Amino acid sequence: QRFHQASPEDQAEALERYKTIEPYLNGHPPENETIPARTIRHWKAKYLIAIQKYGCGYIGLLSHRSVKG
DNA sequence: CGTTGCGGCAAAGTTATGGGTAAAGTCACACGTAGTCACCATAATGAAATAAGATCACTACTGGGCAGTACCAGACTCGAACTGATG
Repeated sequence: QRFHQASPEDQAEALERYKTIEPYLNGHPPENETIPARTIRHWKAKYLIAIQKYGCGYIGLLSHRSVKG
């Protein structure tokens, strides 16, 4: 249902978060990372939280901007 | 002890949504929208006609009475005559 709540822009943002975190999930972190460490750590923590209590961790990277306003 | 990664906290950053205000657009005023067959049931006469009714004319059948005739007496009336009392 969270996936059904996502937008193509939210999908692209989740894709960007996944591409940012993916080097940190393989033991080969990049030496040139513009995104600060706190956001990377939060994304990784939510990845693990989703893969623990949901079943798949990508679903923990969904923004769902539509509720805001 | 120092370093490194991780996580909480609270501004800060980004979208979104319902308000206000000047300013670029937008569009009608230019004589004009109402207007016209098609439609089939009901009243409604006026004519067409009725189906029975009304009367004429003829044919046949069957009740049935009127002007006139006729007899057998009974009964009242009266010519004609008889006969007795009388002044």
